[PDB]
Amino acid sequence: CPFHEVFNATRFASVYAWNRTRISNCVADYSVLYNFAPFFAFKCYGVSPTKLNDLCFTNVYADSFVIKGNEVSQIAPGQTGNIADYNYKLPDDFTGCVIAWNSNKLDSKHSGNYDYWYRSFRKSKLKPFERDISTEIYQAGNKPCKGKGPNCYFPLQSYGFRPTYGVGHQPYRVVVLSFELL
Amino acid sequence: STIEEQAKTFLDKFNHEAEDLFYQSSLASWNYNTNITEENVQNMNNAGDKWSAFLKEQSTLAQMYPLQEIQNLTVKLQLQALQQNGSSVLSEDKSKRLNTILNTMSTIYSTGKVCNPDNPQECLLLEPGLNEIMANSLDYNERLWAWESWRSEVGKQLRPLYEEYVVLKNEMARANHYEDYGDYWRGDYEVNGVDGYDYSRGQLIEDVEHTFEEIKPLYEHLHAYVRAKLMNAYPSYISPIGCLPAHLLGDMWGRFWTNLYSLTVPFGQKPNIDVTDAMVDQAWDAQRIFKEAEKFFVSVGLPNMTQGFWENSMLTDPGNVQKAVCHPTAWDLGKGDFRILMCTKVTMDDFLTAHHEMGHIQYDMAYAAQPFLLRNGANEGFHEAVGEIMSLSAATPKHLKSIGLLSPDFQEDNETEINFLLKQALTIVGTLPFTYMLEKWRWMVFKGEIPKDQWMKKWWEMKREIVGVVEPVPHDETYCDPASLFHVSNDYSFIRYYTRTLYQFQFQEALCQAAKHEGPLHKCDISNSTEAGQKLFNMLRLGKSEPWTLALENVVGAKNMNVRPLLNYFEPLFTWLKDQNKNSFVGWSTDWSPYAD
Repeated sequence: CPFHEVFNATRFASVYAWNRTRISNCVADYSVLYNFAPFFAFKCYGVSPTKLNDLCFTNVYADSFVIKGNEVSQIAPGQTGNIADYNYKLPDDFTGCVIAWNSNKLDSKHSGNYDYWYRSFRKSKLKPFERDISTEIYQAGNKPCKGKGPNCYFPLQSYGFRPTYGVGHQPYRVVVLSFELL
Repeated sequence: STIEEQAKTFLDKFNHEAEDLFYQSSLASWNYNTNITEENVQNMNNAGDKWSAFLKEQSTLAQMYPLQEIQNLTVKLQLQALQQNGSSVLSEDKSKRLNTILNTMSTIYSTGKVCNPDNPQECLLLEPGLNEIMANSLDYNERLWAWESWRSEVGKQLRPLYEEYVVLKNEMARANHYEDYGDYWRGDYEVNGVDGYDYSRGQLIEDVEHTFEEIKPLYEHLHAYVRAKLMNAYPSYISPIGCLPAHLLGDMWGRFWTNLYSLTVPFGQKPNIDVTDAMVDQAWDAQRIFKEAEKFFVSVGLPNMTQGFWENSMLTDPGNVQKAVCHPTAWDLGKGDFRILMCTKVTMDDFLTAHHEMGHIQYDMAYAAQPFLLRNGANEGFHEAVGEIMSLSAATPKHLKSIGLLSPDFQEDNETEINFLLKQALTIVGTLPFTYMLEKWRWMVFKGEIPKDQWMKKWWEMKREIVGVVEPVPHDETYCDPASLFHVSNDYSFIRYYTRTLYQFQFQEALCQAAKHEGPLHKCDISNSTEAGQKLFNMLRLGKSEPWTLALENVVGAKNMNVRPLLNYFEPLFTWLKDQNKNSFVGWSTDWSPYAD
């Protein structure tokens, strides 16, 4: 039943290497999430926000990462992008919720927060609930290579969060949840 | 394999790096322009040099993707912007030679002294004093001085630098597969690659002539009225059939005639609109003159201003301690950060200029969704035109009646309605002939059409036939009278102002049609008309992604720029200048010359 914590994890994973934490059978008192912060986005697709407490499931995962504001909507069933195509793809039959809240200070620096990486380039689009930790150089072209400088590119890409940026550019912590039944 | 268009992936890599590095360059440029210190300017220069080096290396990388194999209507434009390869194809001590030439011209223009025979130690630059002298002196002597002496101690030394600048820019442009540097400047208006929208570079010249032709009478009548109103302030110095002396035009070059307003007033007893004496009894602070500008922009539908705009823009003046450039500047820092650097002293001019800078920032927010290289005006004269149409919609006396500046009992007599409209026509008109003449002279000079030993000749010929302004003393080839202007001795394309004037009046006419305006165009404000919000935003959303002709069609409805909305703006006061000049000889004679007496 970890929810007082997964969300308030400093150094949230970046989206390319999103951190998944399993929630076993516990008190299941996640109705307290509504009393943590004014979430920018709280979108429960397969379940209803009023039916969270009474409805019961078997296993829960707390997928957490950091994205921009122009990229929170990309965390949804479908909704192509870079955060959904190459970093975090949500199945069309997603049953959990999507919880994203601004963290433009918790995760911004005036000199630049070059710590949260997102993968801009990849060969194939990610399958639902797939992780691509691998960081081998991308080809982005057709003369096989050994290092960047030609059309070959580094697959990962920093975010460059400033203590100051457009809301849609500001850092956003997203501890998505994953319900599944055996 | 991989499509040549893989430049897409390349541009995706470039855009993220460009967005981050441009933000660092702009933020460093921001905190300097508000907080000048040695460390701040050093940071700005470091960030700018890093950003320029990044553009250079990305251009070298983009050399690999030929536009011939690209077809996406947006990827090709970004590739063209990257691999334009301007001033870098030029030879090492050529672009640099010009670089030093450009710097020398900039420092001669900015740091140049002119001073009287009687006191050779009380010398003033065109910025301090010389400027004022042309705006306040209103003399014929004190104005003939500081004009010829500005062309002689500054223009003469700018002449060799400009002669080398023209040729060096000529090979710089020709190595970019152009024909001259005028063609390089017109290349911002190039539109080919778009079915239907195929604006060529020479078509810009073609249409500026075919719009100045319709600009002529409005001007000729305004020039005749100004001449008639300058023969009672300079009674024995201007012929009623000749041109206007160049030092009697309110400023150094005769660009704007707005400083001739006091001399040329339709009705001097009727005060013009000025709410500075009205919004100090309402105790407006610095914020509110912007808070009711944002209101204006949320009246038409344009969204609110971002929270990072009130908390990050210095709208309350430098603050009397740090040093702060005070030019009203809208700033699009980068990733979603739009600010305005404007030192707002409570004044009607500052109110209109705040509306101007907010129009600029609204346009920036609109095309922020576009890719980075397409984050600009669709051509040279759309962004500034949006700013000025916002200013015009703010300045209407009817707009300042929902705002409690004017009492709810006011009614501009046609008198001030001609007073204000002539005040505007001295700024708008009077620079259209000046802009067209100057940029036409530059365009010919670049293709060598104007032999060097004829430059000044042609210059002062054009001033006599196009602008209707005669030189007060004959300028042989030792002078470089155009270079005496900021945009000429600083490598700034100047036709952007002519095109921007045409665009702004087309925008105003179209937005007033969308707002269902009924009266005269100059009395029209776009406020509270959300249908004129989603008629310009259809163009504001489009940056350089779509051709500027397509953007104009989206907002105005016409493929090419039109001058009729500009004339429809001044159809009142056009009837009035036709009535006033019933005795005055409308037009001018290029033969007339002050020294010819």
